Amino acid sequence: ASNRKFFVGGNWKMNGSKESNQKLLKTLSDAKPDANTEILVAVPFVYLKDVREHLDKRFHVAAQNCYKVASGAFTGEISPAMIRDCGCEWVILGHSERRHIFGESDELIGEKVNHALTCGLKVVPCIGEKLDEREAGKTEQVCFRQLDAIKKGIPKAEDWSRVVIAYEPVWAIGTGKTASPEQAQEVHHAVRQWLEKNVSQAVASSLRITYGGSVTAANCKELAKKPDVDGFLVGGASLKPEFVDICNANRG
Amino acid sequence: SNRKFFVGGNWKMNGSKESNQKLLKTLSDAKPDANTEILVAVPFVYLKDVREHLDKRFHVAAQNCYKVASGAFTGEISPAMIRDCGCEWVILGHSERRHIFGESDELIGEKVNHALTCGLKVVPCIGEKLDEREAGKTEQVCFRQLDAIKKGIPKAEDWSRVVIAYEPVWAIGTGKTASPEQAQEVHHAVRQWLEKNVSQAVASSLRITYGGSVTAANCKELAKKPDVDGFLVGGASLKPEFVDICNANRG
Ligand SMILES: [Cl-]
Ligand SMILES: [Cl-]
Ligand SMILES: [Cl-]
Ligand SMILES: [Cl-]
Ligand SMILES: [Cl-]
Ligand code: NA
Ligand code: NA
Ligand code: NA
Ligand code: NA
Ligand code: NA
Ligand code: NA
Ligand code: NA
Ligand code: NA
Ligand code: NA
Ligand code: NA
Repeated sequence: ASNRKFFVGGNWKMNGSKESNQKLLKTLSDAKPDANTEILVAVPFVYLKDVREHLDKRFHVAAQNCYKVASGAFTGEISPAMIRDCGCEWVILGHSERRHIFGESDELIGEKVNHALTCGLKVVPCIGEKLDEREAGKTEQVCFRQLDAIKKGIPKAEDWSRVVIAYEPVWAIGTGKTASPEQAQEVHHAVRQWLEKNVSQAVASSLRITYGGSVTAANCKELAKKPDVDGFLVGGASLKPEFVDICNANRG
Repeated sequence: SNRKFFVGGNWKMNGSKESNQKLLKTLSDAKPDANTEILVAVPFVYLKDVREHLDKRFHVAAQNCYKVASGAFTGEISPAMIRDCGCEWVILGHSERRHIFGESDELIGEKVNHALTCGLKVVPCIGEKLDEREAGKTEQVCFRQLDAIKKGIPKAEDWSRVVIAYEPVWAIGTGKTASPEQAQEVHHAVRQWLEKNVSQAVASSLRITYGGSVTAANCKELAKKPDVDGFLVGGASLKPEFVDICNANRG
């Protein structure tokens, strides 16, 4: 086999306050979840510095987005340099909400991946297909196009060491469709085969491919057991006490 | 004029703990014109720290926000989060958000609605591009953008918490420099629009600020224009000359 460290990210999205953040982080920290699992929280920009100062170094802190240059005339945007200046080392890039609500292109995501890695951050690039794409038989076509753009952005092959991929079944998020652990495993296996052919066997065997569909305390252990599922990028559940149980998904 | 002069400095995507400390110490120590309202619009990651550092004499603004309090909008910041950082202002509809990030008139109106509902004060930005100005569409474009902002105002009293910024996008990064006369012409047209579409009371009280190229050399001549009630400054906001621009309405 290959032994990839399990990775659980909690994407708070546009949620949090000084008061609610303190309560969530105390619960997570006091619970001491599975020591063998890497744990990340992706928090709103306005709380990045305070969350990183409060939270023990065991836990990673990510920004939920960044732009593709260090500074300039981009009112409202945040750079990797500003994320590092807040003491944080991670960023989520190409999240389905950024792609499909805010219209971020594959090429823009590739340029953000390039700039973040150049500045020394670690990145969680997100991929995934919509319902119309899946129904038209374009799951691999869409995912491979998105992966091509991320690969083009990797400055040097060694930098894959700082990448965690998240697959989002957008076709299942906010449609009546539900993705099964079997459907998750099928896509993750296809992504790993893509990495083997287009990057290297060494990168394919070491890279964490995490699942960004609906993850609950009730389904997390069955997903974790799948051989090509190396963890999660959790949405709504990341704000809830069940995030601790999801962090323990790979424990036994 | 009985409209209080208003000078905003938009840092855009610029700042660090170190550079911010130097800029804010210089601004604070300079004690610029106490009769002028001064705002700094800073990157989200520094909002809380800038508001804690700066005396209440200064306003601190976010550079953007979204149109609901919470939800599944990875990367977005709400008015509730801006208030939670101790800040009371937000810039909305900046030319960069409209023309680089594709924010629609309708979205800007919804953001204005949500920010005002949550108790923030707002700086909605309007302005026409070069192709629009050359086609004689300056007023058509500005009035379309103002219609969408007005649709977002929850109740007429809420204009008390609005400062409009006119950005001559046609002049920003086309190499062209807009004259104080060209600024005054647009500001007068916007004030007449407010008189007809809102009220004479709002038209006479609302600050219409200029967001074109403002320098130490042109700021006093712009300030003296009867319908120019201050500035939304870009690059100069990071420089010592921002203090001179804050003093534009003196003498
Ligand atoms: Cl970190
Ligand atoms: Cl490669
Ligand atoms: Cl404030
Ligand atoms: Cl009104
Ligand atoms: Cl009237
Ligand atoms: Na790695
Ligand atoms: Na669903
Ligand atoms: Na493989
Ligand atoms: Na299941
Ligand atoms: Na697994
Ligand atoms: Na303060
Ligand atoms: Na009223
Ligand atoms: Na009023
Ligand atoms: Na210019
Ligand atoms: Na004036």
